[PDB]
Amino acid sequence: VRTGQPVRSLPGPFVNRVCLRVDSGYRWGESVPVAAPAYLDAAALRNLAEAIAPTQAAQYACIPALIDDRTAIHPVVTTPRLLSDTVFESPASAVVPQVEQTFSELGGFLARLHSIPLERVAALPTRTRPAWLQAAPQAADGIRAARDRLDKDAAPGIQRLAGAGAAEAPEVFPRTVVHGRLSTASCVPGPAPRVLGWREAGIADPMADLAFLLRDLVQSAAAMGAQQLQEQRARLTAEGYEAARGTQLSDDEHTRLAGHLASGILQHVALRAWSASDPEGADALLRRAERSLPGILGAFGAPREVTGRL
Amino acid sequence: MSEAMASAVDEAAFADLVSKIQAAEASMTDEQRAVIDPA
Ligand SMILES: [Br-]
Ligand SMILES: [Br-]
Ligand SMILES: [Cl-]
Ligand code: NA
Repeated sequence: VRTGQPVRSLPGPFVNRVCLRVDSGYRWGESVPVAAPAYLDAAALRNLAEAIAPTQAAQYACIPALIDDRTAIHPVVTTPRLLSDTVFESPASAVVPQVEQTFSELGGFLARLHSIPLERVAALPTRTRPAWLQAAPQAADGIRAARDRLDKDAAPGIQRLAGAGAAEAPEVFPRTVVHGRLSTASCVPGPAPRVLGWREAGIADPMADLAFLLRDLVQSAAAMGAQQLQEQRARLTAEGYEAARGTQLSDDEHTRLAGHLASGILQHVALRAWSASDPEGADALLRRAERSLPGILGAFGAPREVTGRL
Repeated sequence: MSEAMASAVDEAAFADLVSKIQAAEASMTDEQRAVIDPA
């Protein structure tokens, strides 16, 4: 627990993360297993920081420097806690209002991030798929194969949202800066919340950032059962995003959001089936996500046009 | 990779990241510290 020593380790399929206690606070580092151009280099991270710096998103953005092509080090934060510690908490503990308010602040932060003009971010790549899948095309194909082997009757509403439903939205809409990996494990909770990561950032659909954040609410509702708490967090996120932007999400935006969220759930369960040779456990996860998703999308404000697909 | 191999890889990758962050923290100068951690 001493200064200079690791207090948290978060391994993952695509990125390893460590929180080192230091004299001035808590220092997050991340490594990726391959040096790949899909991950933002030093110049792209600088360009993005420069674009964020004069905006109201600056306070939240904890953008790292690179030690090497595979290794990032973040500005110090004041706690080793992560929003995911609350979202996936089991058993329940007392609701901390300032932690819950992080969701409204994140929605506002994302609205501001998504308003940065593309001309200010010339170094950022168009994200046609997540950075981690572009860096590892063999993993992408394997996950896609495992996803194809999922029982199509396990989650028919999720399948509709990810497939036919997603395709109904127009393809022409403003692409924006996206964080690209906005899971609750990349957020330091409020007061004064901070957003970590950034090497997956680029230019893509802003709805994909909101979907990625909502996926943790669906997964935790399904796995731990605090459905009402997760629904309230979803509602707060939408409230903050719409208030900051000044306009409600359109039906098309909700269709795209639900498609990214449903696809993300399928990717998550397919990864469990393929990473851990567990087709039957992934099926159980998928059936629970099918039951948890409608309430979360409803709380987020999705219309019957979306929620009609189940 | 077997389970023993996967665990060996994960242990090595984690320790290497810890060592890199420790090295960077130890050696960063006040001017580099000023750019990454502003007040
Ligand atoms: Br930077
Ligand atoms: Br994915
Ligand atoms: Cl899930
Ligand atoms: Na419509």
